[PDB]
Amino acid sequence: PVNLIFCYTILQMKVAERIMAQHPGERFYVVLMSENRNEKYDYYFNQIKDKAEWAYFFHLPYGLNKSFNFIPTMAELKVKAMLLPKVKRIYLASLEKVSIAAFLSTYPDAEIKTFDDGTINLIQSSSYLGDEFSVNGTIKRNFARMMIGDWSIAKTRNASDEHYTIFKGLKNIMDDGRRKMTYLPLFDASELKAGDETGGTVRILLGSPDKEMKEISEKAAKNFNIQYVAPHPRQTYGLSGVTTLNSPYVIEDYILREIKKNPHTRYEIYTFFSGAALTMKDFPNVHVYALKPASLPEDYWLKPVYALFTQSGIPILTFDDKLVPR
Amino acid sequence: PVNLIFCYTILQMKVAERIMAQHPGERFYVVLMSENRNEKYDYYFNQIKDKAEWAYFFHLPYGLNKSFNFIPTMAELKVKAMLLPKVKRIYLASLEKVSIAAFLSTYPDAEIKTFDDGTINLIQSSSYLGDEFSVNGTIKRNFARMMIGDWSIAKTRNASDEHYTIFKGLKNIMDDGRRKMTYLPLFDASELKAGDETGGTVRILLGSPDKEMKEISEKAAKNFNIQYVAPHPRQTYGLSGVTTLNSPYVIEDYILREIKKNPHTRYEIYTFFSGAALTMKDFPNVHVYALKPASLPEDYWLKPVYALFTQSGIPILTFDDKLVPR
Ligand SMILES: Nc1ccn([C@@H]2O[C@H](COP(=O)(O)O)[C@@H](O)[C@H]2O)c(=O)n1
Ligand SMILES: Nc1ccn([C@@H]2O[C@H](COP(=O)(O)O)[C@@H](O)[C@H]2O)c(=O)n1
Repeated sequence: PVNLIFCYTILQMKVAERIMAQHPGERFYVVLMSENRNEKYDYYFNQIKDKAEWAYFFHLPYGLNKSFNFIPTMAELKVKAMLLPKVKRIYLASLEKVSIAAFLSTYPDAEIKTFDDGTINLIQSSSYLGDEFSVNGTIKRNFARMMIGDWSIAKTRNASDEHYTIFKGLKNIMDDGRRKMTYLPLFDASELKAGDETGGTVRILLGSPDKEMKEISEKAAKNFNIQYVAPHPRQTYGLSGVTTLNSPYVIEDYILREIKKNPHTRYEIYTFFSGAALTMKDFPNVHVYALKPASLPEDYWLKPVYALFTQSGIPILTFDDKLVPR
Repeated sequence: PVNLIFCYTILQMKVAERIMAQHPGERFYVVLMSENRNEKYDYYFNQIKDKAEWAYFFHLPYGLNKSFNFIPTMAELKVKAMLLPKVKRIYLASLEKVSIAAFLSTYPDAEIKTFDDGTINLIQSSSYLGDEFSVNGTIKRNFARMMIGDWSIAKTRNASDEHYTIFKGLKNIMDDGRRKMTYLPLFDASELKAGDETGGTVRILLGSPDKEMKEISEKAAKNFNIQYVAPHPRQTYGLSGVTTLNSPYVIEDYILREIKKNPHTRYEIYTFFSGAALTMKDFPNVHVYALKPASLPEDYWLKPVYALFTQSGIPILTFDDKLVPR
């Protein structure tokens, strides 16, 4: 049970020290946010870093703060004023209307437009009222409560007149009658000259970013005879007995480049319900399968996941991972 | 006249590229905010950085984001939940209630307390209605408008029950009847054993953080025979013909240490209206003078500055800088 202290000046750090010294029995995490760093800032930061359970120094880009902690001279006012970019329009993910609300408010005349955060935009508002999310005190209830509040603020504050979605024919939580919905297809699969699948079959597993899925992933590769794994961008551990594809690309861009080079190859993509199944479903010579390991509870994935996959015509394969050695 | 784009994922960067490519005649500044960095993130960031007029990659500390751009598994939900510190209380500068509003809202049950941002807290609410600030279209009007809105949100949203001020006997803008006001004296000048000023006189100029004040500062040093300059923590240029004090301390802490070592020395502090005049006024053997250079317009400092200095018994010296060579 901790106390937070946020500072953006040296004198504020000195106030933080006095507050901490008067509460010697309490835990403190202290964050300094500053556009300046030098031995004076460091000296006082290190003093706090010595007294606090945890301390972090965010070293910000110059000019982010349009107000003033001190009383400005006309010259300081004039410099700040004419430093400030003129902003006609802001584009951001729909939930960044929540997390960067405060910054949006400083450009009330800017036109605002949003785009999908990710597959979180595919859960419609009613689903958060589902029984799955209505046991009190559960992690699932708190998640839904958080999401209901965030979508409400994203939809009703700082009016934005347009929303870009990358998902064709799937209802968006941002489709609420307050804005224009625009389909923006990310991936051009038109110029590939794909032909009949008369070459080999290449099987790729989509890596999970979660280390706990490691054993189930290795078993999937063995079970379905998958030679390759495309690691998740946030994935940080390795799979054994599978060849890892090392590439700067995300899987969709990697696969487009492969289809063009290999227009007769059958590509099969195996995934524990990755959003990539939804962006790739209509790529030529690409065949996507979701894997549902039997050793996981049925509710390991939220119910809207299963509905979205079957609505998208993606097969869901029950995989008896416990029948696979190691 | 620019467009801003805020992204926190790779697919969002790919949406940003499509938006930019459809607006080839427009200017774009693009900000990526991410807890992850690797060759996939870098690859797509560099693509944007090549197409945008300006791009910045804020590499955030892990765990700052409590929501999800993708639909979470029960395991992802559980990990996030039990990563999250339990927060009983948050302390921040009064105007950080504005700039970190969004983060405060994620701890609605936390007790909130504030402290002064700096001398900006000494301008009372009525002064922002002064004639000085009511010419339309002026930089001074826009400043006051911004400040009226920010103080209103700091006072009336995210209720905070206490405010710490470091200034004794000066009315705080946060003294609005909604909170307890607490005087928190930063500086202990009790154990110094200062005696009669029977030694020499040491004169120190407070450096200005603004490069344009350089010539006026050098002239002050010559005019008043000031041997030393204590540079402002944000000060980044040098003064010629004056000895610069190089120290990790801010001036108040430096001066306390000097009085204790030199209990018979007279210290005189000369300043272009630094907030340090207000924190130091009652230090023993410390004599503060504000300098008002004749070559600057009378309204170079805002009127509340002059009133606060004279209310604090700090002499204001008219300095005819144009009468000083070089
Ligand atoms: N193994 C994986 C999984 C996801 N991804 C990328 O991450 C994007 C988001 O996937 P998720 O919603 O599963 O996190 C996918 O559309 C794809 O571009 C990838 O490149 N490789
Ligand atoms: N030349 C200066 C000016 C200010 N300062 C520090 O900066 C604090 C804030 O000063 P201003 O409000 O002028 O920016 C002062 O109280 C003092 O601690 C300093 O150490 N040396």
